[PDB]
Amino acid sequence: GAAILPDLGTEILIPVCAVIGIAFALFQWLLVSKVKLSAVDHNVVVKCAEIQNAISEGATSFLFTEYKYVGIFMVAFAILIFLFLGSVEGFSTSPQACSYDKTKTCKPALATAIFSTVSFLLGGVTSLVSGFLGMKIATYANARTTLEARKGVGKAFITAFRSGAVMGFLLAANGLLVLYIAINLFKIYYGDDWGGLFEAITGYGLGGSSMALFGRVGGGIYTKAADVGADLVGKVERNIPEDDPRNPAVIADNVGDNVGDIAGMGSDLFGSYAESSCAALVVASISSFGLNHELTAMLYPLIVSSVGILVCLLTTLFATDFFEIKAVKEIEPALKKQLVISTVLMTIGVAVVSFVALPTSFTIFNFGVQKDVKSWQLFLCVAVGLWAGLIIGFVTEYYTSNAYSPVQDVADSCRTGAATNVIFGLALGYKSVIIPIFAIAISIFVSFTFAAMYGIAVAALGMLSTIATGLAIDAYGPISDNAGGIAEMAGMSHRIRERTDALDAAGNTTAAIGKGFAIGSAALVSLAKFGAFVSRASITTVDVLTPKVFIGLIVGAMLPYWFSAMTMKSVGSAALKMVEEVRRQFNTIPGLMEGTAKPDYATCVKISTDASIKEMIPPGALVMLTPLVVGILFGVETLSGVLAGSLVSGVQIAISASNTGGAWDNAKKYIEAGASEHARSLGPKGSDCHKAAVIGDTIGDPLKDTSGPSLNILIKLMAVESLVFAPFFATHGGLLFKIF
Amino acid sequence: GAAILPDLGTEILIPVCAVIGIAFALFQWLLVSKVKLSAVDHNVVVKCAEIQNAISEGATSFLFTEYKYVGIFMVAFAILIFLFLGSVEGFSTSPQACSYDKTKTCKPALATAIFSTVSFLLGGVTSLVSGFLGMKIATYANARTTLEARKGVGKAFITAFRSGAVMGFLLAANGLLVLYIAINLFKIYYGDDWGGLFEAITGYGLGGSSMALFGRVGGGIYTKAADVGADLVGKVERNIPEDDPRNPAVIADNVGDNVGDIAGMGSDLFGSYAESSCAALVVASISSFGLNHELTAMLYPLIVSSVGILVCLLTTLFATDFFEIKAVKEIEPALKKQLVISTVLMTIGVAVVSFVALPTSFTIFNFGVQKDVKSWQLFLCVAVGLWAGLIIGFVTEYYTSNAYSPVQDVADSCRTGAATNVIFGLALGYKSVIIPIFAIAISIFVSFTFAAMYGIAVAALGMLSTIATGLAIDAYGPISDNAGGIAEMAGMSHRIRERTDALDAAGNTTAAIGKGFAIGSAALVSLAKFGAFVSRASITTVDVLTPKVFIGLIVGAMLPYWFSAMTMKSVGSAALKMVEEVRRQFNTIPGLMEGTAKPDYATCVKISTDASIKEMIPPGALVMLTPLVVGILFGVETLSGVLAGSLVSGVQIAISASNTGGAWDNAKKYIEAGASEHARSLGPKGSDCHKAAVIGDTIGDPLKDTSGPSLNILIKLMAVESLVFAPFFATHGGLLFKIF
Ligand SMILES: [K+]
Ligand SMILES: [K+]
Ligand SMILES: [Mg+2]
Ligand SMILES: [Mg+2]
Ligand SMILES: [Mg+2]
Ligand SMILES: [Mg+2]
Ligand SMILES: [Mg+2]
Ligand SMILES: [Mg+2]
Ligand SMILES: [Mg+2]
Ligand SMILES: [Mg+2]
Ligand SMILES: [Mg+2]
Ligand SMILES: [Mg+2]
Repeated sequence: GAAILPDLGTEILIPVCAVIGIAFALFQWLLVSKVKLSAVDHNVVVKCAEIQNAISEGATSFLFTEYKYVGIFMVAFAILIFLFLGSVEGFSTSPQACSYDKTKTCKPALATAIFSTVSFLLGGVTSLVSGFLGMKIATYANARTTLEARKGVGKAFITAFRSGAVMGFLLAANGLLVLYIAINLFKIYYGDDWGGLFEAITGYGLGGSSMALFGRVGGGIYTKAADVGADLVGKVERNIPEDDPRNPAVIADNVGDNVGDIAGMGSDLFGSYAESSCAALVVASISSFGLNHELTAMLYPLIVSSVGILVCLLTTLFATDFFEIKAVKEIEPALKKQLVISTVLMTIGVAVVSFVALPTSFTIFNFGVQKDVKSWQLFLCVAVGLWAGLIIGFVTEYYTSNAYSPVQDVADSCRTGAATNVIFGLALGYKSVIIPIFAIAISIFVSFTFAAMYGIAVAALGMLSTIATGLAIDAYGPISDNAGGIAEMAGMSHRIRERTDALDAAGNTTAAIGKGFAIGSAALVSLAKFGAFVSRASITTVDVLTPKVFIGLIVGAMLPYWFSAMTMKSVGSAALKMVEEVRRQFNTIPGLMEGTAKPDYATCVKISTDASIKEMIPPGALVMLTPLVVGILFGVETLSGVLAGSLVSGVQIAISASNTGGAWDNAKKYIEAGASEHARSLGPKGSDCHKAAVIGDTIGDPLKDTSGPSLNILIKLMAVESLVFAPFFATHGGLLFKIF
Repeated sequence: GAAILPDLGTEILIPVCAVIGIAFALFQWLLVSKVKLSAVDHNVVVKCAEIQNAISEGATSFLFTEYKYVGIFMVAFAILIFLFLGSVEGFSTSPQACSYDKTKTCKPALATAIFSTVSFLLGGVTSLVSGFLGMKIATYANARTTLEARKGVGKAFITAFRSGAVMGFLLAANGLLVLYIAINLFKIYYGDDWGGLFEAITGYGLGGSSMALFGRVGGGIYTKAADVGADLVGKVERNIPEDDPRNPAVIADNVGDNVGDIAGMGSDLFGSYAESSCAALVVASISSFGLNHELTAMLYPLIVSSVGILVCLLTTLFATDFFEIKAVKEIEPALKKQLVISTVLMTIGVAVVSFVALPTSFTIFNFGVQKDVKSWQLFLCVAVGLWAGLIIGFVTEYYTSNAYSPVQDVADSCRTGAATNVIFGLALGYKSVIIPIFAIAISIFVSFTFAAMYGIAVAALGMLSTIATGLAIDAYGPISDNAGGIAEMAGMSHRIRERTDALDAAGNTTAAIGKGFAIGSAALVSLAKFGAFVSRASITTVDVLTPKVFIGLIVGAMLPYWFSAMTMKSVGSAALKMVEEVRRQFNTIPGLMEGTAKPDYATCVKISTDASIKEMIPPGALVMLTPLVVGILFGVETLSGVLAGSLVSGVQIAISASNTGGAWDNAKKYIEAGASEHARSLGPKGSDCHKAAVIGDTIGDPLKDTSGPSLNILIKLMAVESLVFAPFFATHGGLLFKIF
């Protein structure tokens, strides 16, 4: 029945660990505030602050524009949720029997329609705040990482990493806390109807991933229109340094790192956290924990997260205080040791939590039957997910870091042109999918066998128990991107840019690694949500060999490709506008190409703003309308196949897009760095080889930064949407099969 | 119930229609031999036949080397079949209970292990023969297409199309006649055990696709290494023309067209035909047709194929006689009309066949249950697949022909370089999969609903009911591509090359449509085989939400990407060697660029021959070993997942690769033609736009001619293989689930 750790204990521990998380985050922002600068060498400090202000102004300006739209959609959609969910029992206010225990009476479905809408609003608002806070810290840390670079890599590393850790700890504690609050608040109303309490809390992950979808796509098109434009004309055509202040797209480019790579990624990861936690919660609510009203075991996923924070705080110190970087070859293994330490520390942490938060025996809902599960079996569920991440990390690294042969052979293929560079890169990413799929598959088999959907939901959360650390090394990247962006823009020494370029390359690998973690955990959470949807829809069997299910499967597998076609073409078209505008300024503003005259940055901000804001609508629509269109016309059996098909298919293309993109970026950085005979013999910057790498890198730009990373939101989003609307689809769905 | 057509009337009709087709082929070959030439204006006539022979020698050279390896593998594999299938019943020689009716007695399992092996070898040999024959007629008419180009486009077209029709009718009429002989020879032994007759006959399909796998990959690696290397040093670096006899890779390049695009393509479609016929047969054999021993209706697939030949013969006469081409703008429509005509006649053809060769009611095996099916519903099954092919073709043409916006917009994007070209192309291909997947899915729903697995199989055959026309227009492409390369190597007038390039661009679109049909029917056949596998393996339900099935599903979905990574990196590495070699000759043989000295052609053929033969092995291994590894270690449930996932996932990347690839080619052709204001504004040849387009085209080379077209084989092979080994798997597989 009960576990060692009493209910009230859990009620204290959880928000305590959140608060500690926010305290840590603020203490770090404080230490970062020690690096001083203003716009009132002395000049080089002033030039940094004026550039940093351009970016900060530019990124706050876009997010307000984007969130204004997204926020309107969020309201429209909350109405739908209410209407559709309320329409099931014809908006009755009368209680009915608990579908999980006919002897008992539950709160009316109308209530759950209402609280669903509230938890959705919470989830979406929290997702937006995650993006916004992430940008605010990144637009603050960027130039301070520039100034500290004067003292060498190791000092710049610290302000970039301390800052990344600001975002990670803020995001993780805030999401943990909101969920915690929402639960207790709702419980005031639901009392003993824990089934309906947690059914309403599922809106939270729906809100999270909904807003994230637009955040990622909008911020993604914005930033990559800029990037591909600046780089092509600036580097391939006009033969000037990357991020040169003469280049009119340079401000949009660096703003982009903050509205895409940081704000978009911030929200994306919030959704991953929200859904996984919520998937664990719903399965539990109709399992022995929820049925016996055992709060501690019921909140087991929240306790794992609480301990994850503490664990991640301790891990952070190893990079923050117990180790100084002195050479550039030490930067990555620092970042990589962050992963290894937290994984190892969390394993202990999780065994402890498994030991004191669970009863040694209990039951997990398994498609209508209470399965007998043991607490050590549950430990292995979260542990197999946790370690699957680390594996994915190691392998992604091997495939995206220019310290290894795969990428160096990609760089080396530039010797015969761009075409070979592109062929090697594509082949690289395809190859990269293999071990992660295997890690995902193993992870699924173990956790599925032990505790059905709950095991899988808990595996996903295992993969994100170290989410604070994971976020820091991820947010470290774009900060190091801006930092060398400001260095070049402020005409600082070549020795500064050399350091930032080592940081930036390190952030390239961790960018792909975090992408791997998002794909992996999104496959786990999707599979949990899918299987939960099936029960909720009163489906008896998802049988691949029925006509309804199979058409669902093959069409669902096509969706990720449809989505990719849209996002790619969007960037490809906006980048074409950027290139024309950049050329126009170079060819018609006298004095520009010789640094005597100033470029018009605002036009490039205006081109990327107009395209991202407009073009984030159709792919947002495909993802959000699909569950609804399919659920209503074809019904829940066809929807089942669609959920399965987009998972097994989306995952393949997300992984290879992100890795191919990463491999091209770092292949380029390798040539740029000339830190070996081989690398030098490919250089120098401007050579035919370097220009092949730049082409490859720019094709990879929208792959790894718009399509690739958003595809994991597609997969995990369609599953919560389906699970949430399942009562409506079960009852009013499959019209086409009814009219005929 | 029996049909209006008597069994004897069917035993006659089939080989008669075969022989007609074989006659019509022999006729067309002779008519083409009217064009006279030999290696003994007229100065140019002897330079052509000098080149043709260099091509024919080297093509025949490679196929022998390739087939040596393939035949060995074939003999080895035929043993595994005997051994595995033999060990089901412990190698007993006594009869046993029928697998589809315990109340009845069948022929011994060991007898079927033998006939399975005999049919496999039949299929393997008929497959290699299909590739080799196609190579002959191709390497025979290529120079004859060059020479006839001196008298307008419309008269070079004819010899090309006739010669294509030679290969079409030979391959269709022969694969049918070998199957018909095998069925009748086998019937002698099996007597009333029709169930075991057609169970053994399925090895035919396994034979074809097995040997087509290696032909495509090996013949596709060979050809593209050459293609990419030649084009890059030639057109991008040294600014010399495409197919310039100074370029030492032009021979391997033009040999490659016959060795890959012709030989590898003929085996591919044979395997498609064979599997579709067989799948129709194995289901029918345990349905009322085979149970009641009704030979005519039993042989319904072979009857449709027969009428198909006649229809195609009629249809072929339209483009080869009573309709002539004047404008180069008439070529594509002439080919496109071939499809429309044959589809329309064939719809009348199948109506007739359905009317006189079926009973009006019968039963179709439907997972252990005889399902009531009406003749007119079977009519719709083959019809839907027939029309879905036509739909697939038209959509393919829209995204691949430079007569429409998608490809024209892709050419446009060259104005901003190779990077935007590639981004636009990738996005086009992705975009291009939507409608074809909808077509396939609609076929699957309609056919599955009417007649279960039988319908699906009969739909696949419906999509290949006009295989001779389809093969005719498809084989026409590589004949034309060769024809222009001989013109350029003979040094003939540029009046000529603009005619051949018209042919060649038409052939380019055609090749993509061929690719669509192949994938479309592969998807359908794979589903039928998959469904037949499930019954044979005694699986009650393929339930998605079970661990064994899901890991099967996600890992299976990863497979076509693994395969891709191999085939891509292979071409990429061989192309890198090619470029270095061409560079070496140009930089070390004096007078070579000047046209005084002669290049070492034999070295380029040697780089290709080495790469392909060595590198076809692993992708082959992956496809053949997967059913065995999963079937043996994991069991039929998991192998069910792998079959579902690889179909569903593989089809997407198959379609998008072939289309992206075809699009980049035709965009480059658009610019090299200069037949419009827009076109001319991107030229001339040599420009930065033309060069960016060539970058795109050579990246697309391996996507559309190595990976893409082969991926469709991966799907239909793994399915039929699994079906053949089903009894062995069901009995002796699933080991890791038995040890633990
Ligand atoms: K990065
Ligand atoms: K062709
Ligand atoms: Mg860039
Ligand atoms: Mg950037
Ligand atoms: Mg950057
Ligand atoms: Mg970067
Ligand atoms: Mg970039
Ligand atoms: Mg070529
Ligand atoms: Mg060719
Ligand atoms: Mg050619
Ligand atoms: Mg061609
Ligand atoms: Mg080519």
